Amino acid sequence: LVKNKCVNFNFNGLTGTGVLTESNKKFLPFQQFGRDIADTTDAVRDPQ
Amino acid sequence: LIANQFNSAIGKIQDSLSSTASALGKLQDVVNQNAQALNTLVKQLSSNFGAISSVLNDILSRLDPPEAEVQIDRLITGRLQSLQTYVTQQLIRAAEI
Ligand SMILES: *[C@@H]1O[C@H](CO)[C@@H](O[C@@H]2O[C@H](CO)[C@@H](O[C@@H]3O[C@H](CO[C@H]4O[C@H](CO)[C@@H](O)[C@H](O)[C@@H]4O)[C@@H](O)[C@H](O)[C@@H]3O)[C@H](O)[C@H]2NC(C)=O)[C@H](O)[C@H]1NC(C)=O
Ligand SMILES: *[C@@H]1O[C@H](CO)[C@@H](O[C@@H]2O[C@H](CO)[C@@H](O)[C@H](O)[C@H]2NC(C)=O)[C@H](O)[C@H]1NC(C)=O
Repeated sequence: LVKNKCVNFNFNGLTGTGVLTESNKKFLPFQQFGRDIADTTDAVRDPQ
Repeated sequence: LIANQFNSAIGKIQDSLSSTASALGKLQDVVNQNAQALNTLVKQLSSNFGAISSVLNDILSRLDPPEAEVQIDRLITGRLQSLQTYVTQQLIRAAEI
């Protein structure tokens, strides 16, 4: 994974385009995604 | 005497605005209405409108080109009527303002 550049990313079929940055969202285990109001992923967990 | 009454009146205006917050309901209502309209406009994106899924990349990634158009047409009609509703209500509210 390359960070801080626009990329087309595909995490477990969840696809999209955007800038991936290191995050301070302290979400507890067995949680994978985040969500905004429009219910589109805002943060994600690296599978590997 | 008139100068003293005027000064006291100004002081009372200052105290009234400092204490009572509800004085600016007329402006706060406009701000709330615009924020509410945009909130509903955004929330409309999470609706299927009949399609298999409300996110467009899942439809594009799952189904073949000859079949995607039914689901995409459903989403496009739904989102288009949502955007027209927003625009019309904004036009009316702007006329009032
Ligand atoms: C029209 O209405 C005005 C008020 O709406 C009247 O002005 C008031 O008139 C009197 C005397 O000028 C005062 O009202 C009361 O006065 C007593 C005693 O006065 C003493 O204490 C005050 C306050 O320290 C002082 O300013 C005076 O010089 C005296 O030493 C006070 O105990 C009361 O609290 C109350 O103030 C006011 O001084 C005065 N008001 C203002 C804003 O100047 C005016 O008299 C009315 N016109 C007529 C023709 O009656
Ligand atoms: C395959 O995935 C596994 C996932 O466990 C990798 O094993 C470790 O994973 C942890 C966190 O998931 C990381 O420390 C490293 O990715 C792995 N550990 C070490 C010491 O490298 C495993 O590495 C992956 N396969 C390859 C070839 O990297």
